[PDB]
Amino acid sequence: MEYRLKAYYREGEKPSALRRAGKLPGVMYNRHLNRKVYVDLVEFDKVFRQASIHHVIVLELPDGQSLPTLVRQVNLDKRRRRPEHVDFFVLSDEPVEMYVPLRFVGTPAGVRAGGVLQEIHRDILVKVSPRNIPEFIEVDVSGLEIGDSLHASDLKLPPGVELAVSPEETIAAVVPPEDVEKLAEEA
Amino acid sequence: GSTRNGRDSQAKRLGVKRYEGQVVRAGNILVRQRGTRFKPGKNVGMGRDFTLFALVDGVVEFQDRGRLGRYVHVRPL
Amino acid sequence: MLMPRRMKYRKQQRGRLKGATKGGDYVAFGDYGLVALEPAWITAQQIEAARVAMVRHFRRGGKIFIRIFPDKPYTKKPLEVRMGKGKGNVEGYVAVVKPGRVMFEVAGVTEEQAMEALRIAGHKLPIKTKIVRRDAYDEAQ
Amino acid sequence: RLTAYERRKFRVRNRIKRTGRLRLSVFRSLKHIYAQIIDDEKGVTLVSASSLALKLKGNKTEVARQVGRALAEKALALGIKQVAFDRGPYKYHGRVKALAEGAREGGLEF
Amino acid sequence: PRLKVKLVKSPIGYPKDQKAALKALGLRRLQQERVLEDTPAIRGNVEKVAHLVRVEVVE
RNA sequence: CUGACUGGGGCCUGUAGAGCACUGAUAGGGCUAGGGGGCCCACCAGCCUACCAAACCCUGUCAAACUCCGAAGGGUCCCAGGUGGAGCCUGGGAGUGAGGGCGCGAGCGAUAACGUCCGCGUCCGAGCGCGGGAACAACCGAGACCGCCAGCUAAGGCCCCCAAGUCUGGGCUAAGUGGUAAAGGAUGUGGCGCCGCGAAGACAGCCAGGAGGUGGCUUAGAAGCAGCCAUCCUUUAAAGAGUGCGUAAUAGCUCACUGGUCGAGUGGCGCCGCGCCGAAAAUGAUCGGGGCUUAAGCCCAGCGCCGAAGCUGCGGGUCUGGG
RNA sequence: CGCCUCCUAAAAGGUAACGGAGGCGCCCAAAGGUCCCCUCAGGCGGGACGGAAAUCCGCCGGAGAGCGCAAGGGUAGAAGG
RNA sequence: CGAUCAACGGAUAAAAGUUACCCCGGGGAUAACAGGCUGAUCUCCCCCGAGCGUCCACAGCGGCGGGGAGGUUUGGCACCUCGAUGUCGGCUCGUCGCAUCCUGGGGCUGAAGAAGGUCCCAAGGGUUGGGCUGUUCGCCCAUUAAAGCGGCACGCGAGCUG
RNA sequence: UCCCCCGUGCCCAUAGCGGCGUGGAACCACCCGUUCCCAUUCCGAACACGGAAGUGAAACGCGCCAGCGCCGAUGGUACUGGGCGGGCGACCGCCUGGGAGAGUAGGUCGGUGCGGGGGA
Repeated sequence: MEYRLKAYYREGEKPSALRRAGKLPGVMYNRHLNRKVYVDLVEFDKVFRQASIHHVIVLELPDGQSLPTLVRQVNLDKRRRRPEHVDFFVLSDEPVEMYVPLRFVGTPAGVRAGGVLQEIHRDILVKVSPRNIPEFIEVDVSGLEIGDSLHASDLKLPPGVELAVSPEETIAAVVPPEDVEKLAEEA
Repeated sequence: GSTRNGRDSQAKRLGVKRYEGQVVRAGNILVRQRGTRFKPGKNVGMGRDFTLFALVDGVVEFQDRGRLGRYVHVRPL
Repeated sequence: MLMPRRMKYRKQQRGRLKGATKGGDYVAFGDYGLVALEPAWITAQQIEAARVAMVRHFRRGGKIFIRIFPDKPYTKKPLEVRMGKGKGNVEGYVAVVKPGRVMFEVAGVTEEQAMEALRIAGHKLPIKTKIVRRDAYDEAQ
Repeated sequence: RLTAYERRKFRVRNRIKRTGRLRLSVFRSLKHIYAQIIDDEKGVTLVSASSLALKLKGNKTEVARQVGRALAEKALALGIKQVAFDRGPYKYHGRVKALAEGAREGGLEF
Repeated sequence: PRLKVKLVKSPIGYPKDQKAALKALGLRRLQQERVLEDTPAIRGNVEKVAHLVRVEVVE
């Protein structure tokens, strides 16, 4: 949903300061524009968990601009698993690519039997309209068993959607569970 | 405990000997190489062992031609 | 246990361990993980001990995800031999793990089960670790 | 991707570019023969002869002789005497050899 | 511009290239000052041993 | 004038890093050869396999002897700066050719060694001359020509030993931590941020009740406290056929739950600072000692002061170069 | 114990260890020169014996083939046949 | 042109061992002892708790792994000492640490009592005699409250033995 | 002085791959024959000569398309020269300068010189 976050133009400030100053250095750009910026760390985190890449995020620039944007990418402190720079894609018109969540309706019959269910790609890749972004994509993951798998070709789509991956790309599989019963062999 | 390893041949001292923008007389070794990491070009000869050297006098001119490999040139004075 | 089925070079040099985890640093497959916190090696015995510990604590279902592998041949010489006269033998295969390395991804499990399981596995391992969750930070990576 | 035609072409022309003397490129169409002098250092065609321009006829070998002498004349008017002949992808024979004779006897050095 | 440059820390134990950079500026003892024209070469030597020396742009 | 070094410019490189385009290694999937199983089976094929398992594709990783890439740098050369116990050449004389420590980058080693072996650098060696570090060759400062009962600083200090502040402001610690060690644990403490409920009243202290058939799979005859196949609602605060004591039997307790009495925080998380345990070796102990707790500790901010053979001041000597 | 290749080896070269890997102590009268001609491996489909893999055909291929022998470098616009 | 002059810059054209019968010059440039640094090995201690323990992870236990301490073993290095630091064992004499064998105190218990197990605090005192063996060590004998483990140059030869 | 074609070259994929349409005036090519020149480890496939029946099918040329490919920012970071510290150690921070690779946006279905022939 619409997730607003104040955006400030970092001019010449050192990124270590802003990251030190609770500010997340980022940069917002498109084929038209490009601007060094920064945000609040805690703000971008709070929204961003709500506002995962799957969703528009309106940056409230200081001038009054309210940018429909998309987190194209985010840098992370590997040594801390902490965001360290944000890639703000200015979601203008002329429909663009992104990742949409997956609404896996139902539970696999095999998973109910005791198997384990793994979501291969918990998000999907689609070049869709800037203002026609379906927040979810449901799937029938109930008619499965241990060893059954789904692919990109079986997902049905809302209007104006373009699956941007291999149609044969498997995304959900039911593998045999993890059991101590097969450990006495290993004990 | 014994060892199979422990031997190594002598250092051959390969590499480029004169650089671009460097005056050279004819007959000077330009590149002491194996194979042709640099190919001979304008006023540049190459002996049997791929050794590039100045054909004429002048200045060294390295020039990479992309897919066409790295060439050397001896631009006369 | 885990060990390369073959390799171009039997022995290998020790090598520095400084720096951050290059690859495998976001929850990719499972729901929870156990990221490293200090650089260190992890032998196949330790990886295996943590694995069997996790599967036992689960004891049913769930899926374990070992995003590391012990390829580097660990080496020690025969006991009470003077230095030199060759390199020691391959005691076993370790796996280098820098900080940020997401060692373990468990999925198909309730939160508490994966949490405690990853905790026990953490105790089995020789490094301070951190249980974590798949996130948009993970989803964005 | 190449052909034995193409690979032959770059073959002979690399060989002749190697020397440094002016090159005598000789295209040979089915109905015409084109020949020119070229300075690889400059990529500039010095002298241009072409069976098409002379409007010749008869045996193609005949026209190769004629255009050979014509290019010999146009070049010798420019003082260019030593020049490397480029048979290109062609075999040095028939029409092309007729042209080469048209230049050697035409007063050209090669 | 010119450069009052006061050698304000011993170069002993530092790399010989640094010391030679000090000689390039002619500095020989502690507390030795030299006003020198700010040339990019001389400024280069100053930058090399800036940690060993104090600098003030005088003129 | 060419030196070291420096700036400009030119180019050379495959390292760190990164990456998987090569070689390998590789986790899990899709796919699926092919081999394995079951039938169908020999009349030869066909299904199923949650078997292994090519090749390939997806996601995710590794590599000193992998590289689609690729630095920082370093090398060289031209130009410029650079007059120096600089440089070059020619000769005479050498000693040295057991090195070591420290830092960094590596190998070996056990990612042990005051270890070994290399590269770059430094110091000692030869500077065990000087200040600090208590003591200590290489750790910090700094290159000892000499004298002076002069001054300014370096590191390091300014509670006494011992010179300089019981100096100033802001905090934290209560362990003498400081002034020894790890994982692990911990209502330690201080500061944070995060969420719950907070007067259609909290935690909390209490107070009062808190279930029925009774059976299911009925079976070590306990419907409920027992190995579990279960979990209809019912009784007008509604309290679950229970968490646990008696129950191969009832009990009775108590909890969740019903509200009230009190009436304001309370409840749970994550982060950080400093602390605790973890923490046992052998002649007498100790932070160098004394002692030290809004410190005389730790962190932050200052100012001032001490502080060397450093520097400056005076005088003197001596060597090179110039007059 | 001598020489070659690669890493070690820190993007110049050189660089140690009873460090990590392999080689050489030849061979070719053509495996040399030169001119001319051609371009591989591999994969798929078709093809009597005959196959996984003989020879043939078509199709896709920059080189992953080959280049006397270790490795590496080089290389088809040939050093390959 | 005659080289495994391959110890491959090739000491002769031409050459192997042994010495506890030894000797000389040197070396702590280098070994055995000890000491020293490391703690691989070792002793001990904690972490996880799989599983056991009618059941019950933790009375007792503690798979697989992890983290430590000590510096008594075997080791590594070779740092002092090779113009000398005498090396196992026994005896005499001790002194010290506690990681306590008994004696003291206590906790928990799968502690009915008694007897125990385990852990905690505790070093004041004690920790026997003998057979075998050079032995330390160990086994055994009879006991004991027990029959501790270690450091002190594996203490101690200008104290003894050999 | 502009368009087209044919030869060359340079830049070395933004230049390629793939698909799409398109060219016959001319050029080129395909193509027609093989007596000649020449040739096939067989073959006029190739090369070579004579030639012009037909065709742009192919090829080649040009224009479209980003599916692949390739190029690829900006920021940020790894890393690092240098100066500092911290850490028992593995190793880690900070100041100054440098600064990736990956990825992201985005871009590319080429540009360029020379000489000929044709046309305007």
